[PDB]
Amino acid sequence: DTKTYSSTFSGNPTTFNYLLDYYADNTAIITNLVDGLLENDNHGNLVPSLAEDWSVSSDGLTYTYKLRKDAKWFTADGEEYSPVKAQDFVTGIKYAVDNKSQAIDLIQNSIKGLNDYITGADSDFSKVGVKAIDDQTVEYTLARPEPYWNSKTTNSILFPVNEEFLNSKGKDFGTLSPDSILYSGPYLLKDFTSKSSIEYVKNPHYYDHDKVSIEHVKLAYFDGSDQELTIRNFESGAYSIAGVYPNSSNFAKTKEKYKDNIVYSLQDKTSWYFNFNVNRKAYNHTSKTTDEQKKSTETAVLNKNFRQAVNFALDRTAYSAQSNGEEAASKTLLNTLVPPTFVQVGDKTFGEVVASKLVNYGTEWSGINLADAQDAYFNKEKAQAKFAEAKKELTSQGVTFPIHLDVAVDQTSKNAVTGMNSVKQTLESVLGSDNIVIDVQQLSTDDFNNVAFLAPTAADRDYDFNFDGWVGDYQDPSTYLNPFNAEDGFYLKIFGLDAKEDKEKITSLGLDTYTKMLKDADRENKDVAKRYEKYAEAQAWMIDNSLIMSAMSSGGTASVTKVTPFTRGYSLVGIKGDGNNYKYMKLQKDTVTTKQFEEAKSKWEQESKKAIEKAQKEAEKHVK
Ligand SMILES: [Mg+2]
Repeated sequence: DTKTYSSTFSGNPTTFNYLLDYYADNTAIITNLVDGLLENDNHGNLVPSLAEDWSVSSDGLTYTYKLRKDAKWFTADGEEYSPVKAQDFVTGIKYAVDNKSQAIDLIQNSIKGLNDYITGADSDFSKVGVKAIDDQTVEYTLARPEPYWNSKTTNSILFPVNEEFLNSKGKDFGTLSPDSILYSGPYLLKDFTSKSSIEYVKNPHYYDHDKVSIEHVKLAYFDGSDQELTIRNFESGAYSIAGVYPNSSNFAKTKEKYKDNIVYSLQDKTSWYFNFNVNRKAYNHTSKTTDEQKKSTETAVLNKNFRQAVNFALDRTAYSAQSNGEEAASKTLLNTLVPPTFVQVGDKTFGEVVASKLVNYGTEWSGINLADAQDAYFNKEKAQAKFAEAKKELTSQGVTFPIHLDVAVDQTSKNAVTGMNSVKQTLESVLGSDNIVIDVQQLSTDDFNNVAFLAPTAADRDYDFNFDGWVGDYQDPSTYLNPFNAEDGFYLKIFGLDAKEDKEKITSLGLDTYTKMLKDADRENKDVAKRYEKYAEAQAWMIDNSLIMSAMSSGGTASVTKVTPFTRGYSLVGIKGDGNNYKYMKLQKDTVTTKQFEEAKSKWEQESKKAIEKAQKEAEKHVK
């Protein structure tokens, strides 16, 4: 049945409130249920969704969108509720800001007048830069140019909501009940039963129903156990797709029976990295026992040669092999914060341009290759030479060796313990345990969140280094680089740093240089090739200074599938461009072969690079 997608869901959905929530387990559902202004085609271009047309002013400050006449709201049973109107986009922003949406930073500094609204005693919302010119016309006025603004509209904080429905539901809006939202997307939510089932049905009156091929989507809850049985459901025809997991027991027969069908998904939008804490104050989780050890570690992590030595000794493949497969460990490798083909810079990839700038920082970077799916960094001799320089500098400063580094893990993630033990093993093998000792702090999930992700302030980060990630949310290198800026970077805290109190240490680390590189790049909003080259300078600075050490992406997982490759909508950012968007997806009767996938990927790489060209000039025609 090529009209029924049957699979599983393994996360715990918590809310359908697409305006206030941006958690992946929730957006994977509501992207099928609610449309925004734009969506993505299968090549990554922004294309019409609820908006059939759009324009931008010459100064880049005013975006206007024309809603299509048959954009409609439906209740979950499929009955028409009301046409979508431009005021619904005003309602959405006011509601998202008044209730402090998880995604508010996407718009707070972007829409004109919004930051003042969130701080006036009675700041009137009619001063905010979102307006319904008439029923079919929504107009956004921005506080500064944002060449990436349209890509933001694929995030659900920018989706519309009908005010009368919103007001009538009140506290019952956007729960886990299908009737707690209205539907404007390709599907209706026919069922949601917590920890058992999600079912979508194609909306036959959706404006783009003729483009929707999958009529039924059935997802069964997968609780993480008994991995050996979803392949059996693939063979029987009960499932359209089946993951192939190293943590399983039937692997042998699976890999070999499906050796010519196992395909790997594209690397997705989460950039994982290791980072240092260079301003540690919290020592509730340490194997160090003396003030002198803590002083030695604090001085070491401030030494750039020391951080680079760790960087060159961190074997990313061995870490990836523990969580994923050792065969497929290389599929997820990532060497930059900004994925190396995230944008093109003229004839070159972003990663090629970053490499050209990075070589200027030192002979240790000569020949560096930052491409995906290989480890750019690991190099024993480079690590040992860097450490020897660091040890001379640090000994001269009064430090005692070996340097002990604490890293915390959630002990309930088996991939996390085995992964960090691999990092300990490799670092100590390469640099020597008379030089460095990695002390893994196994913690409960609650304690692990308290030392890092949920640490109340920068001063509460309780580790010397950590493994962490960033999800990009708009189509510009700054989405990955801005969080680490020294004026107001949201993620300065992961380094233990606060912009005001640690201004001196921030300057001494060179982060003012990084921050000025980002400002200079953001200034370029007419020539994107020049804009992106300037962001490459900042990415190269970050790599050289090794406060962040890029490691891997998400995605890149093995499966057998009946999904015809490269037909679904696709994007690097937003929620309309991942494997959870069934609208453009097509199913086939026969299992995809590795050979078919290779030919489809080459065809897609040709057509995508070309269509992105035709799409840009296309956007030059929308400048009004
Ligand atoms: Mg039900």
